[PDB]
Amino acid sequence: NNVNDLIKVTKQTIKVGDGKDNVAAAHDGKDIEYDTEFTIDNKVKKGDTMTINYDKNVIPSDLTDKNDPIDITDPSGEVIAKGTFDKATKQITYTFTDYVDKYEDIKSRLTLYSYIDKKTVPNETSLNLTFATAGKETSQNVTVDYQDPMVHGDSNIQSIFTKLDEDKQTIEQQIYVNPLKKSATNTKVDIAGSQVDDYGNIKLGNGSTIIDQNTEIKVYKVNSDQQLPQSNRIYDFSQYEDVTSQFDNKKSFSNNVATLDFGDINSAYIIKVVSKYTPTSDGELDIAQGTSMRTTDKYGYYNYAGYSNFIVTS
Repeated sequence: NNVNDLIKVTKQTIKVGDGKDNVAAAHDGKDIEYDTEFTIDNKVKKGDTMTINYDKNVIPSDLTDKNDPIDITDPSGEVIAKGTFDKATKQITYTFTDYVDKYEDIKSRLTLYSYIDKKTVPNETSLNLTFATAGKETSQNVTVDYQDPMVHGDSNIQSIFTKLDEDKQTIEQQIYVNPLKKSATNTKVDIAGSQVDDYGNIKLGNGSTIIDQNTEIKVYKVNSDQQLPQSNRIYDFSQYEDVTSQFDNKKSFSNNVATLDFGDINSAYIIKVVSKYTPTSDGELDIAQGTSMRTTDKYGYYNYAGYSNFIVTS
């Protein structure tokens, strides 16, 4: 059964990484990388188990709970152990394969990726993270830096992905419109099923989603005296005013773009979007969706601010 006592940890580290460096599931924003190197006593045998613990304030993916843990593999890719993840205990239990009966003096390394829990850590702060391999812990202080909005003139916006449902092939995006609570004249918000640059220009060929009349779009108004979580992720929409039906006659669609006519505003809004995506021909994700806010300055010229999210698996 459990052979944690026969696992010696050579080195284990925790850091903040960039999501684009998680090759198996690359994404915008940051993540936590746990890199562990350990030796397996020769006494360990097939079907024996070891554990790895995540920090209580991280989640292996904050987009879905359906993935299995990655295997422990050698440099050639032979499988040393297969894992199962228990959400309750935030622990992986790894079961050694026959690899540990056929090889001796085994060393192994693993990198596990995770996300700060945005419900537990809704705003920027520093905190201590603690992980463990085979019951041996290490700790690391990290600073959590969430993104800034993109700001041009009165145009100011930010977005993140929040929920992937691979059964229905949908992605959820949460967009903050005017989080700075500016007075924004003739505001238009686009949602495009492609990457968008910082000025709202569509950049086709960098991932996609489908944005059309069947995309679910909900819109919430934020009061002057409400501050939005810096994490960009809302867990409880009941605290905001659902104004979705006010947009029934304010939406238009053209060539995989939705436009919402906000008009003259002086408040922040939250848009929650659920859109369909299309897996690639070889069974991977190549998801990208962007948003932009257009406002009119006092001289009648337009300012645009864009934001874009992505998930690309391999």
